[PDB]
Order: sequence, then structure tokens, then C-alpha cells
Amino acid sequence: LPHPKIVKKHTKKFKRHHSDRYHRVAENWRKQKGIDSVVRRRFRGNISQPKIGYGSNKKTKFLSPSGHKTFLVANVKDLETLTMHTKTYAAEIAHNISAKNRVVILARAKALGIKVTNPKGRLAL
Amino acid sequence: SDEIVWQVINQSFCSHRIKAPNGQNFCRNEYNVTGLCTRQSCPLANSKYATVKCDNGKLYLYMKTPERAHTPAKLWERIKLSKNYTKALQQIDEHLLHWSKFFRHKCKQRFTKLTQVMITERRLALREEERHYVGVAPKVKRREQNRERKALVAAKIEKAIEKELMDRLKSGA
Amino acid sequence: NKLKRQEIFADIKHEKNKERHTMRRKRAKEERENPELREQRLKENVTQTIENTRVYEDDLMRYFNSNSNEPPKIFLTTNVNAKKSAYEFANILIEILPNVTFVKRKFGYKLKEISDICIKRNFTDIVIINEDKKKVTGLTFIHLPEGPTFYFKLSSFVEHGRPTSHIPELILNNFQTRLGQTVGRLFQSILPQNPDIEGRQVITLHNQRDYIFFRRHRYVFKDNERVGLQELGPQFTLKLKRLQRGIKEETEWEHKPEMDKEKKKFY
Amino acid sequence: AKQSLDVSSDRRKARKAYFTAPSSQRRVLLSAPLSKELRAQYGIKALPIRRDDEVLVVRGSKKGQEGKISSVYRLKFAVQVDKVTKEKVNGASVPINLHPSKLVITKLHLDKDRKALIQRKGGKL
Amino acid sequence: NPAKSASARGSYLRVSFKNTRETAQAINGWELTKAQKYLEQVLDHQRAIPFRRFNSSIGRTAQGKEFGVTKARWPAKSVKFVQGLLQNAAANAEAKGLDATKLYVSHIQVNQAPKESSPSHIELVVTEKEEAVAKAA
Amino acid sequence: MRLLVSCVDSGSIKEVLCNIGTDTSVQSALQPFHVAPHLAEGLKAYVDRMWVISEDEAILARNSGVVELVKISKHLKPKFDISEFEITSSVSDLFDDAKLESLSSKSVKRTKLVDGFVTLCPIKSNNTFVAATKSGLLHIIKKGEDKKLIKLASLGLKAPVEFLQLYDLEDYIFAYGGEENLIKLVEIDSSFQSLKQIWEAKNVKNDRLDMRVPVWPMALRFLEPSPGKTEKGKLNYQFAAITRWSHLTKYSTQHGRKPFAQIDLLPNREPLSQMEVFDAKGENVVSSLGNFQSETFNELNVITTDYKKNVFKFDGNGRMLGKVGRDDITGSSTYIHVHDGKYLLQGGLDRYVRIFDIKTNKMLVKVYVGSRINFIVMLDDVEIE
RNA sequence: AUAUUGGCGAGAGACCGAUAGCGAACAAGUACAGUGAUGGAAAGAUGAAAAGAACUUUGAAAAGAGAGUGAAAAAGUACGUGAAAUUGUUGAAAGGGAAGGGCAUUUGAUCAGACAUGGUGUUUUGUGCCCUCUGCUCCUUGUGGGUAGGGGAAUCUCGCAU
RNA sequence: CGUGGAGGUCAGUGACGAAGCCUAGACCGUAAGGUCGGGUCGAACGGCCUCUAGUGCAGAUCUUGGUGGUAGUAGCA
Repeated sequence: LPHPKIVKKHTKKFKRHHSDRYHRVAENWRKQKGIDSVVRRRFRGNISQPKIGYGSNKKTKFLSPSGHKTFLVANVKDLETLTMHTKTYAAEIAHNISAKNRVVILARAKALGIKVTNPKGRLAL
Repeated sequence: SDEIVWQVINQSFCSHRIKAPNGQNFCRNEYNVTGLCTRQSCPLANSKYATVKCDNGKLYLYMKTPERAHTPAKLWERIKLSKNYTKALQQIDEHLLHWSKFFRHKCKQRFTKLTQVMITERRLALREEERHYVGVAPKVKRREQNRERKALVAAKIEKAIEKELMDRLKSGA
Repeated sequence: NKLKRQEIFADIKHEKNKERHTMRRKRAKEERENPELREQRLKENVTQTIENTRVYEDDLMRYFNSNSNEPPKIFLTTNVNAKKSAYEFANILIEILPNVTFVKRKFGYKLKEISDICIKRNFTDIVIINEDKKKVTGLTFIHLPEGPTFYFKLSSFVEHGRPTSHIPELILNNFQTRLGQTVGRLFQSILPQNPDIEGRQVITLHNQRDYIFFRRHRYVFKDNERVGLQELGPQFTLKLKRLQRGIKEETEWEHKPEMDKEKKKFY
Repeated sequence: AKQSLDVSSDRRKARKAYFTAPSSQRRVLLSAPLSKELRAQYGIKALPIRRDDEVLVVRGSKKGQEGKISSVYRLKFAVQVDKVTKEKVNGASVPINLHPSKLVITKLHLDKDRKALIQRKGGKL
Repeated sequence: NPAKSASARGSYLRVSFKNTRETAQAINGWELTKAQKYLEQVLDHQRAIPFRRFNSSIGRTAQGKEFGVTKARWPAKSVKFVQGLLQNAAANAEAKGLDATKLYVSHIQVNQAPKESSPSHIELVVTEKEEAVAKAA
Repeated sequence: MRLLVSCVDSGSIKEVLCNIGTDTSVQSALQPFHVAPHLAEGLKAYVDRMWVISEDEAILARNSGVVELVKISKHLKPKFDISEFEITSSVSDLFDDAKLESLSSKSVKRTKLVDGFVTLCPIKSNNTFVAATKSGLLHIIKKGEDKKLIKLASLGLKAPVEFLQLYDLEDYIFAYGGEENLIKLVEIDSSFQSLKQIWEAKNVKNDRLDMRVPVWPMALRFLEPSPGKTEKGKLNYQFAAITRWSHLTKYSTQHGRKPFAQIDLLPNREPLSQMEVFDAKGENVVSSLGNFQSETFNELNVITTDYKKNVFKFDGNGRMLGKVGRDDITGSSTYIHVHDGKYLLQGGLDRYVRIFDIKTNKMLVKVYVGSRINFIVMLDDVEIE
């Protein structure tokens, strides 16, 4: 699909303050609640915080580098909902699907022209 | 009626929706034109509804009349659509006379894609592929790991060559 | 009752080692005086390994396999759209096999259409290497007329030898089974029948299980009944599959996981 | 579906009742079906199992193998069929614990009370 | 190569851990015949073990000059466990059928055990030293 | 029992002499009394097809081009009686490799493309046999009064042939076919000079994909003609066939030229071969040429073999009736035969003779031969003391 | 008719799931502590079956090494999954009286990176659901559906194969 | 946005490997987090529309359990 040049604004992950120093403090983002915190008062040098400005362009949101929107698929029935949106959406074969069923899904998605984001998953030659 | 059917499935459950991470909604009711679901693009909310499907290679165009709201057994009236593309789009047009321009070009569009799904035959005539997907079951992944590591230990390759060089070049002296 | 169980069996294990070896120290002392008493123990008491407990023509030689009459030309190809590691692997087969031509395989020419070319160009064998991902996985030797064809699986490749241009001597191990000696037959055929003695290069094909290991070495003879050897060439493990009998149409063995259940047999 | 108020559909009560069952109740719980030949003769589906009767093993690794029951190990809910034996590493023989639902009786051991048991259940010896 | 190797292991051994670490790394990468002779010399106060990490209040001696360390000690008990394992690994190698003269410890490793006590696991892996080579024009 | 096991790697006949319950794979089990190699003529001249005539006479056909009449004679060697084999007559040069090498310009896959015999059977107590090759040749080899084989007439058919089956249900006619060759019925004259194609099959309507359905029939068996009012012009010949594309196809000529029911037996169009006929209770339901003796397709039960390792059983409606010796057969199956209606003869590329019971699906005999089998016939099943 | 945290015996739960739930899912009011009244824990899971590692060998013992059973010991009576702190070994990198962080980049190491292969317009033929001859069958309004027997390409791209 | 359980639904996923655990692996979401590949595993589990609560941790000289530096130091009369 002819897509716009996808701008990301912030590629780096918004890690927590002192997530790296201490081990018990997780890298998952939590706001600094204390009034005397430098991160909360956004001092120069300190880590950047997640705010609404970093939000992605509506036209190019949810899009993978291929220019397709991601879409989970369990079986051949859920796969065949994207018979009309091959250029827009891409089949993401779910993690828990067996190797026995994937060979079936990949056969159909290849025929319908649906780009699968994760082929070669559990499947040798 | 049908507005009351829509609002009750728009929220309050259309029990065949797929919420994609894109926030998009997909009706998997086999009879819808757009795989996506929206008002009068899904076959339950709307009362007049056309669709192209395939049961075999024969591509039929199903049609739903509000006359048959009483009887769900014979809801979808269906017509075969020749096989040549040009006469089929013309075949489509006559059925869609005096309808929404939605079903007019969208059944035209269903027919287009489902005919270029018959690129399956192209893949299956020029198949002859020496690959075929093989599963890697994690039991086999260790029957063929931990037994090779047990092979090498009992193998003693060095001692085997050391024997069958001396045993060779004594007899080939 | 884990807390009871833990102490009881730890003490029993402790008790058993004392008793096991006090018996053995008395065994040692009676063996010092009489050597003969030890001899009878070794007869009755057996180590009972897996090998000990295994659960149990001339026209062919030429017609299905290549002999010492011609130089055998081996048509080395690769599975379509392969990457660096496959050609890196082809460079290891470019040395070891006698007269290899590498053919870049460009989509189509299904399989029989290939056979038409290698009849005209007059090749003897076809070998094809395949890749699922970045690692090499499968190796397929086919004989061009008639078509005895062998499939193989590689689970080991690790890389200080650096060999000469001299041609290596063959050696095979443990092919009692008739299906084993038909694979032994393939590697007798497909590898060179030249051995130039000097240059001192040996290629092995050891098969103590259903797994076959091939290695290269350098042998140095000292007159005191011993020979030394250094590691050289590619490390390797193969698994036999299929024996497709026709070019690809028929089967003779085709590995299933219905074996491994026996823990023995070994084909 | 449960209709009676006397019987319980509780898992906890049912598993306890089974594992803390006495030897007499375990005799009935260790019942084996009869082969199609004996079912045709005697006109009965299943019986409790004893010693001096023959049996054929239907399900398991020892599939199709037959023999004669040595001892009903009621404590371990098991039978031990003679000539269905796993050979230990020291050369000794240890019997496999089979379950009587997996077995099938081929040749019964008719005693007086056994004859009466058949006649009670609608049999014709 | 597992074919050119033998390995002894002692577990839940009632030794001082910190002493065992020093006497393990003192003997690491050495030929087996030189190694066993060295520990006999440590027992008779001819040579001393170089202590590097766990080395507070160790008396400074001249014998540490071999290893470029000021501090060194003669730990009898820890060495006694190690030469017991090395004697075992020597017999393990001769069980497989390795050469005794070309034998050297490649990987010797010591880590703590369940506990108060301070017990320790020791494992050591001996290896052949393979040279044996020639060429031709 | 006594068997004639056709070997190819040696190019001979190995003779199996054993009992029921014989197993060569287990050392503590019963052994066969005598294995016997006979007429070793190399790999270039292996025996394609045979026919047992009587107690002391059996015809052969070799892949060098030679059809041979061989005399059987018994003598002593506990208390067992081994056989001697002597070539009395030989009619040679019956292949035409030029036709097959010219036609198959990649038909499917064969590099050597060897011409072999597809049948060896009697025309009718006649001393008169027929032999057909893959190159469309048919030779009417008659055994003379002086016990010497003479060729009456060589006949021509549309290549390539794979099977040829005669019709011995009076109530001369035969049928034949191969790769992209339909089933065509040909009537022979009593003089054996004239052949006339009375009927030709039509391929079924296209699949989902509108592709042409592949045609490669591998074996045919006849049934007794359809009952009721026989239509004029339309012939009365009920028969079934197996393809290389899993199609169990059933033809009633009274119904039409197209087969009334094509049934995919296995998925993914797995290659199949050798249509045998058996009965579920272990009974003889067929003639000497294996043709089913009934007027309905629903009574028919068939055994067929793939090229992976399997031997299948199917009814008249393509329902799967269980595999034959799933455990023991590790290689392919070159030849199967329903002997007496209560025994199965089997032996393929794994190089073992197997005798299966029809009723209980139980393996009776396992004999190592050391050579690839392509043909087995049972002489008798009388026990040896 | 009513009460009921005891007893005897049941039936249940939008309850808890081993630091929870009773103190106690187990040699629990036990071990143990207190002169005594009393106080009072910790601690569940090998496997399908012990098939619990025979036998050779290293040591007075403690533990190892070969070898084997099992689907898996990458399940060993320290026994399902086996997290983090922390410890050793190996490999890589850095270190002149501080490190870790943010913006940006180089170098070193390293991982991704199509069983993607056509699309269109003409031309040989060969087939079919195509033309044509003869039909049969489900039902609702014309703008229906399914399904046989023959023939025929010298018209026809209508489709699919070359 | 997430967690335990309930009703409903996806004729959902699942010994051809569910849940969990890691991972110098990849993608999405400003973020809460979600999804996927690889490795380990062995039996159940998830999305969706709703319900319900003993529901989200860095601290409390927090409670419990485990493990360090101190340290082979003071020390053993």
C-alpha cells in the first residue's frame, strides 16, 4: 500500500526513574508523585516523561514497518475476515497455535494474499 | 425492526465481532461483503443485503429480501455468476438495479477479489515443491539432542580410527 | 511426609555406601593374596551396556552406485533463495567431494527438468543442501540414473586444521545392518576412490547408533604401537531418512518417531 | 443429571470416598468387562475380578498380551497379571500394575458364589 | 571434547569455602603430575598457596614471590579435599583410558552449598594436552 | 506353506518353505525350513510377472524381454520336499523401449523409463497365455502340444499401459489404461489377430479450481453385469478402478461413459496402487483373475498400497477399513495378493515376505529374503512335520 | 411455631488455595519453651509404574566416574515448574582519588532482511461447468438453484490448462 | 490499562505443548501495558460484551523467608 512516511516521535522506551539503580524498582513506567522530585518538575538532564505530544499520527497509527496494521488470528475462520483488507491488515498467527494448525493457516493466507507477520514460527523444513 | 437490531449489536453484543488492536470491528457472519462491520455493512442490522460467496469454484451472489424476515430457512436467494469476468460484472449490475451504490460496487468488488483468489490454481499447477512444512515437537527435539550427546560419549571416534589405521597399515605393509 | 522421608533415606543412603564399600575393602584384601578370585567376578558380573544388549549384489555395486572407472561428477545445488551459511557450507563440500560443480538454482525446472540437463551434461550424482532458517539442516544425495536417494539431517557444525591439496583416505565403522551398508555404500561411492597415502589425510564415517559422525584427521606413526591425530575439517552429525528408490518416487525406510520407542534396533 | 438429594456431586467428598474406601468396596471398584464371546454366552457385561481367571489386556504398552491374574492388589487399585512382567536391570522380574478397566476377562474362574453372582445379575451359565 | 576429558565432583563438603576458592585457582591450568607434587609441597611447608581475594590478616612470606603476591598460607584441610578429588579424577581418566603424562586440569570450579555451616561444592575437569603433528610437501 | 518369491537384486526366485507363525526377525521364534535361490540371471533380467499353472508347471516373464515356461519337480533333502526349476522353452524380444523413451518427454518422473510386463494370465485347460507390456504391446504366447512356447500374434495398443485386466465372467474381453490414458474396452477375436476398441471412458467434471482431474488408473477389477432392463447400444460391464490420485473410480457402462462415482480415498492426492479384492469374513468371492463375482458395488471390499509404507483397506464407498500390518511394514509395498480369499501375500522394498490373515488382521509369516520383492505366489498351504 | 459458633449425620458456595485458608492439608495442640497457670511453630507435589541407578571403578568413611531404567533424570527420595537477591567459573569490555542516568554518534560483538516470481495483451492447441442434443430435481417470481446421457470444435477466450 | 473469581460469547487456544519462567530477540500503544519470535517447561488457559472484589507497592526502626558486604576479620582461656 502507498503509505505516508511513518514518523515515530519517540523510539526509546519510557523507563521509570531509578529503575536502573535499584533492582526491585521495575522498568515499567510509573509517575513520580513526590513534590521534591526533579523528574516531576522536569529538570534538564533528567529522563523524559510520557506525555500526549508523543502521540502517533492517526493516519499512520498501529502500523508496522511494512505499512500494515497488526491483527491476531486463531484459525482459518478468523483469517478469512481479512479477505477484503489484504493491503491494510496483516495476519499475526497467535503464539499458542500448534505447529499442526499453522501449516493449514499459512496455506490459506498465501492463497488469499494475506501477509503473515510471523511465518517460520515452529516450522522447520 | 432493524434500527433496534443494530443498536443492540453495535454495543450490547454482536456475538461474532473481532476487536482488532486497530480498534476496528470485524463481523465474521459468512454473508457480509466487507469483512469489517459497520451499519448496513453487516448482514444482520441491514434488511436488504447482497453478497458474493463461493461454495465450490462456482461463485454465487446471495441476496436477502426483507420479505423473508419471517422465514430464516430461505433468506438468501442465490444466482450463479457465469465464469467470464466481463459478463459476470454485467450479470451483477442487473441484480443490483435500483439498490444502494454500496452493494453495487462492493459485490462487484467481492467478485473481483474472489476471482483473483483463483490464483490458487496458479500456485497448485506450478507447485512441485521440494520442501513441505515439518513440525518440531519438543519431545523429538530432545530424542535427537540428548541421544547424540550420548552417542559421541560411547562412540570414542579417536580410538576407532587409531584401531582401524593400525589394523589397516599392518595388513597393508 | 517429606520431613520423615528426607531423614530416613539420607541415612539409608549413608548406611548403604559404608556397607557397599566395606564389602569391597574386604574384596580388595582377598584379591591381594589370590588373583584368581577376581577373574571369576568379571565373568559373572557384566557391565551390560546398550551395545551388548542391542535387540539384534556385485551387479548392484555398479548399477546404483559409482565405482573406480570414471571420475564421478557431483552436481552440487542449493535450495531456492538460500543465504550466506548455505554457500559457506558449499565451500566445505567444494573441497571434500571429488569433482563438484556449484549450480546457482534459479526458480523452476521442477526436478525431472533438472534430470534432463544432468543427462545431457552427463553428471553422476546430485547433492542439494537446504535451510529453514540461518542454520543448515538437511542434505540430500541422489544418484542420477535410476535414482537411489538418501536424505540427511545435520545437528552439529563447529569451527584449527587447515588441510593440504592431497586427497583423503576413507574409513567406515559399524555397518552390520544391510540398510547401514547401503549408506556405507553411498559414502564409498560419493567420496574419492583415489587415496594418495602421503599427505596423511583420513576421512571417517563412524556410526555407533543411528547417528553418523564424519571427521578429518592427521595421523603420525611412532614405532611404539601408537598413532597420534589432530582435529581437522568440519564437525558433523547426520541422520538417514527416506531412501526414495526412484528419483523421488517410492520409499524404503523413512524415519518416524514411532522409532526411538525401542531404545534399540539401529538401522 | 442428579435428581436424588442423598447423592453428592461434590469432587472433594467423592475423591476422599474412593481413596479411603475399604477392601470390600474396592472389590466392586475393581471390576473388569467380559470379552464379546463371554458376553454372548453368559449374558452379562462386567464382573469383579479374582485370582485364578484368565485375562486379555486391551489398553496400554502391553497391548494385546494376555495371561492369568496372580494377585489383586486392592490397596494400589491394581491387578498383577502373570507373564506380563517388566524385567529389572539385575535380571529379576517385577509385575506391572495394570488396572481392571483396561483389562478384559477371557476365561472366568467359576466357584459356587461366583455362579450365584452370575445368576443374580441375569446370567445363564 | 568430552572424549578427551575426565571429571571428579565433590558435593556438600564440610570445608571452609573461602579457603577452597584460593587453593582451586592456585592449581588451575596446571599439568596433573606437577599439580599433585605441588600440593604435597604445600602440606610440608615447602611452597604456599597464593591468597588473592579472601586474604585479610594473612602473614606475608617469601614463597609468594613465585606468584607475584605478598600474602600466602598453608591450608592443610582445603588442599586435602582437592588432592583427594585430583587422585579421583586421575583414576577417572585411567578408567576411560587417557594418557596420564599429558593430563592437565582445564576447568576447576568451587561454589557454596546449602547451610551455621558454610559447606561447598567442588568440581574439576581434567583434559589431554594434544600436540602430535606432521606435514608433507 | 510354500511360496515363489520373485527377487530383483539377484534376479531370481527364492523359495520359501515354512509354517504358520514363522518369524525370521526374532531368533527364539520359529524358523523357515528351507530358503532356496533359483535361476540367478542378474539385475538386468529380473522376473516381472508369473503364473502358476498346476502342480509341476509355472510360466515366468523377465525384464530382459523373455517369457519362459519352467517345470517344477520335487525331491527330498524334517521330511520336507524341495523344488527344482528348469527352463524348457523361452520366447524372447518382446519389449519396445523406443516408444516409451519418445513419449514421456517429462510425463511425470522416470529417468531410465524401463519397459516391463503389466500382466501374465490365461485366456480361458487351454495352454494359451497373454502378456502385455508398458509400450502398448500384447503378445498371445501359446504353449504348444510338444510343451514349447510359440507366439501366435503380436498386437498394438495406445501407450502408456499400466494395468490390463481380462473379463472371465460369462454370465474375449479386456480393459487397460495408464498415465493420461483412459480405461478403454477392447474385444479380441478367437483367431487372436483382430482387436476392436468397443468403448472408451470419459474423465469426470472439473474440481473446485476448474483444473482438469488427473488420469492415471493403476488397476481394474470387473464385476458381474448390471441387472434389469439392458439398454440397446450401451454395453453391460460393471467395473471399478484405482488411480495414482487417490480416486477409487467406479464405472457402469449401462449408466454411462463417465464413472458414476469418483471417490478420493486419501487426502492430498496420495499415490495408490494394486487394487486387490477381499471379503471381510475371510472368504473366496473372486475368479482365478481376481475379478469380483457380484452385481453390486456395495459388496466390494478392496486392498490397496501407497508408496510411503502403508497398506489400506476400503469398502465400495471409500470408507477406510483399517491398515494392514502397521507396525511390521517399515518400507514400501511392491506387491500384494489376496490368496484363497483368506490369506494376504505381501512383500516390498523393505525386503521381507509377509503373510497376513484376512479376518483377524494378524501377521502369520515373516521371512527375510535379502532382495527387493516384486512378486509372490503361494503354491500350497499344507503343513510340514 | 422459636433459639443453636456444641454433638451426631448430611447437602452445598460468584469463599481460601499452602506467608491464604482453623494454630494445625504433613509423626499438630505435635516438636519445643516456661517452677507453673500457659505459650506454642516449622513442614504439601519424583514418575504412569520405583522401573529408586544392577554391575565395573575412584575412597577407612564422606562423595564421585563409567554404565543403565524412564517419554523426560534438562524428574533423582537435597526429587514438578525453579524467579530475584547473592556465589563461582568462563568469555567480552572498562578502570590516574567515584559509578550508575539523559541527548547524539562512532567502533567492537551481534540479530533481523521474501517455499516474493509475476502482471497485461496477442497466438498454437487440448479440455470442461463451453456450444449443441436429450433430461431429471428442489422450490418461489424472475434477474432462480442443484444435478445426468450423448456429440462437437472447421469460431471462440466462455473458463482452465500447455 | 492490569489481577482473582461469576454470567454470556468466541461450535476460541491447547501433549503436533496450556499456564508459568527467562531472553545481547522483534512489533505495537504518549503511557498503564498489549502482542509476537527463541529457549526452558508439562496441563490447563485466553480475547470479546457484562458482573463482582480480600484487586495494582519502594519505603511504614513494616511482617515472613532467603542472601550479601563486614570477614576468613574480632574471636577459640
